[PDB]
Amino acid sequence: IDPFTMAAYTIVKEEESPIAPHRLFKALVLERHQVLVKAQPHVFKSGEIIEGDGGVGTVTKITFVDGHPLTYMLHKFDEIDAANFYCKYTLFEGDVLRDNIEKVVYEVKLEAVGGGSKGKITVTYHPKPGCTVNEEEVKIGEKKAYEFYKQVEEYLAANPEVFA
Ligand SMILES: COc1ccc2[nH]cc(CCNC(C)=O)c2c1
Ligand SMILES: COc1ccc2[nH]cc(CCNC(C)=O)c2c1
Ligand code: NA
Ligand code: NA
Ligand code: NA
Repeated sequence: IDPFTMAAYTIVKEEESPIAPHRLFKALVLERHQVLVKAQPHVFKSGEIIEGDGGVGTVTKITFVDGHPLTYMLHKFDEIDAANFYCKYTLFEGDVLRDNIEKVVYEVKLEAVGGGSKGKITVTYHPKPGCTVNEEEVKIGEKKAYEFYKQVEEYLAANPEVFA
């Protein structure tokens, strides 16, 4: 990428759901660390806030089960506007970043539409300088994120009290 110092690569996705936005904002953003463990206990050992109160500045730690190739991830809540279902958060540490990635930055913005939602999600990979993004790992991340979203949607539809 010379003469550049660094690069950033972005995926933009738009989605629609029958789940109301405040419920998705909790399940998929603010309490994702908890919900991953509930949804996929054979993959995730634990998910915990290790700094902060659940608003801006929070750091979470998600730990995979010992048998899984991956070990842990740290995310930081960089910006939250909960009234308007906006969050920016960053995956800044963990062996899911492999050798090549410095951080992944996520932006989520939801809106209410009838009894459901629409959302825009923006995922930006920041390779370390001199390193290249691995397309395989990006596509796995995307597929797993989508699968998890669908699991959450199904559970929330079936259990209206959750995150109500
Ligand atoms: C969404 O939940 C899952 C479930 C199973 C999984 N396996 C491996 C990953 C990590 C995927 N990479 C990133 C950057 O997310 C994963 C995530
Ligand atoms: C307890 O709270 C929650 C909250 C959000 C959730 N999403 C998913 C599940 C679990 C069940 N899912 C399956 C079998 O696919 C879940 C539980
Ligand atoms: Na959908
Ligand atoms: Na592991
Ligand atoms: Na992704």
